[PDB]
Amino acid sequence: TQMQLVQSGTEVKKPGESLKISCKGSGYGFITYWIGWVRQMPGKGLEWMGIIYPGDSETRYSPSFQGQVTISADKSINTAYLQWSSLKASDTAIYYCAGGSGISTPMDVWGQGTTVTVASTKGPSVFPLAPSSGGTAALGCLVKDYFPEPVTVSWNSGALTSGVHTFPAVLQSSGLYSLSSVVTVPSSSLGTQTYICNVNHKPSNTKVDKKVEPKS
Amino acid sequence: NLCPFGEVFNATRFASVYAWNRKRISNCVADYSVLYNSASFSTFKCYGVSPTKLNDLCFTNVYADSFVIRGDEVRQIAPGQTGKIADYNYKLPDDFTGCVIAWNSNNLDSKVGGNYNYLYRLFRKSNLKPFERDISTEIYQAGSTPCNGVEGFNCYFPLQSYGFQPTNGVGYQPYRVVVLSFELLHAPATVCGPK
Amino acid sequence: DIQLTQSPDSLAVSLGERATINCKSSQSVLYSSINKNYLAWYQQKPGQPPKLLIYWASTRESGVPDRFSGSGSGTDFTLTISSLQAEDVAVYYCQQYYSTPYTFGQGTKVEIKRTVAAPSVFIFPPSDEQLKSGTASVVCLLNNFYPREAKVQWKVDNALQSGNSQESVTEQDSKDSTYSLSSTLTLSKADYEKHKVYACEVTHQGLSSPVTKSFNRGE
Amino acid sequence: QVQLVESGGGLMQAGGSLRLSCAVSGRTFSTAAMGWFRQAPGKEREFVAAIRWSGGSAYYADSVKGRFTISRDKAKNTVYLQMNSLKYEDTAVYYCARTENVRSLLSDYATWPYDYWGQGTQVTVSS
Ligand SMILES: *[C@@H]1O[C@H](CO)[C@@H](O)[C@H](O)[C@H]1NC(C)=O
Repeated sequence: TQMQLVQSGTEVKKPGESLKISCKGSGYGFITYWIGWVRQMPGKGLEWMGIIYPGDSETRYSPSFQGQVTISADKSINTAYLQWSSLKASDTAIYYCAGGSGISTPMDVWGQGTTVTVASTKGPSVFPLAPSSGGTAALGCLVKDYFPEPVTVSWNSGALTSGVHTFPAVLQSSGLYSLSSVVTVPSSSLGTQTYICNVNHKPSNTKVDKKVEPKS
Repeated sequence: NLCPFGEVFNATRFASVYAWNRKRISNCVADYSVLYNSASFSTFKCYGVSPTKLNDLCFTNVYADSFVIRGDEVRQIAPGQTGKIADYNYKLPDDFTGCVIAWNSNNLDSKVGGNYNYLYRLFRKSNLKPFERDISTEIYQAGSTPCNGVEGFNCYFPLQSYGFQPTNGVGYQPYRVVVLSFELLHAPATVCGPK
Repeated sequence: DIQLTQSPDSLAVSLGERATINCKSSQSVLYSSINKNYLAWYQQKPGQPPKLLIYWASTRESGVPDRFSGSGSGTDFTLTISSLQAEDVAVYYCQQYYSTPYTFGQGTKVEIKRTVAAPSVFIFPPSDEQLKSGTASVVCLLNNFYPREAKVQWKVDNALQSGNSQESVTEQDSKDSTYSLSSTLTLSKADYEKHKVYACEVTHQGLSSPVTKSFNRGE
Repeated sequence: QVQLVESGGGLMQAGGSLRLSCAVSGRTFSTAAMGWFRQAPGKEREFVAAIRWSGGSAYYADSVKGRFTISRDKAKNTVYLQMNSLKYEDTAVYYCARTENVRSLLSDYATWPYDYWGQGTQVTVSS
């Protein structure tokens, strides 16, 4: 292809800290390209933030960003930047850099996006959800009181995706997220076959190998 | 019948800004990739058209306006800009659908003695209309007294030289500017690309 | 100075029927110069960035099927997906690029209308582990169903609980185009030990008579 | 190469007149202005007059204003200095000078330097 946009990795930051995410232009004729920035907030629409022309660093902002964020461009490495003076919780979102070849042009090339999460951390409690039965019977994990998002789950180390639904996180009154994960299993499976669930939270660098089993 | 941008960009001598040179590109195919995939242009600002994409879309006419200005004034070649170059030499309209292509040309347009042969207008009773090309040397009446082609008190010659020296700062070095305007009429188009 | 409003917000369509999406702009986006409206259309499948489908209101981008086609006259634009398919499920945004600031619409979810399907309900008590912590969470699970609109209500001693539950719904399935649901009921260990019968009443379009699944405490 | 060639220098009883002729051969197209300079005996060579190629508006220097007349013939690539009412202070070597530098302000053609110079010619005012 003509042009591909690579973006800085995932950023876990504390409220108040400053942050400069990158967006580099892989390929030739970058010179014609104007790199825009777009904010998609958690489960929300696309907000256009601003565009820069790396050439003469001609920068335009959305009124909704003017005096919040700086869009810079080090044209000598085909790298457009976006930075924050001091990060709000609100500024938690995924940030796509998006090139057109020229201004008043549809954004015809997109970076996969940089995920920025501005929050102090807190590790998830992991409780099991034991089943009842006989035809089919189902069981799961409850991942409660963690912050910020996100969390990832797997079953028997990851060697059991045979019919497994893991739900969106929901922010409790507590101001910390909770999230359930469950798997459909044949009635008489419980009697022997182990069912462990493996839960990882990146911000708090905590895994959990939580065994699930029926009650008495 | 391949669009000769060759005898515009690589053209040996260029025009003075106020006397800018238009080339009517018609009945030819252009791989515009030729231009943008080349690393050696300072400023490839495109306004209201993807150049990456017009190598698979047919325009009636491509106009190529070529001239020389000092690098500082490159920014002023863009719609809505105002100043000396903007308003008295080469104006662009608000609904501009083309690109401004500029490269540093100290190497070509600068003498030790100073290349004074590149010029620019300084005064005018009004601002230029978009794509206007004024070359009159009317002795410009600033103050009250009417000038009868006589120069002096409140009466000035409207053009000046640039004086490009190799030792000049990068801003006061001469940049060569091509402006590719595209029009799409209701007449059968004649300037497409490959894809 | 421009601003956009799409409609509708949601659209459920049987595989291979048409699907239209309206996008209205408060200002005209026509380039007088070259009679073209400077309006575009983006698809975003979750986890991915946005994909460009259409530019100058009607022209298709490379890698975009025939069934996608845009029309529009000045202030009013439409995206039409004749013969909707599997992989067309996503959010759809229109964007103006007549002038900065570029502005998008609020988006349109497009999901596959399929055969009605009743939900497989399961209830889960709290863990002993959790109870000792202080809270007690009772989970109820509605697996594999269509359509979305399923009523879940909690009874505690055949008395409706209301304000202390929270639903979480999976998007349409990768395979069978169904949703699933986790309603979690949270309360203090204190208040959990007060009541004995915890139940989960489910009124879905699939199920003629409502379905209740429950446990008495200690089981 | 560009070459300037003065002529019409010689002898004149003060109050008479003398005409000077500077012929230019080279890139004529690029000529902005022509200027006359004189160096008197014992004195640094000072500005006399300049004329813009494209308009014939002249800038007479302060000590000749009302006596001399600079004029040019574009077809002949010649600039002329008419020297009416010659004073004794007019005894000097008169040098014609050419610049390719186009300057909006005319008065600049005293301050500013000239790229090409002629070998010059003697004017001697007598009795
Ligand atoms: C100008 O010439 C150079 C080398 O001779 C070439 O790289 C470039 O593509 C040429 N430009 C055009 C428009 O022909």
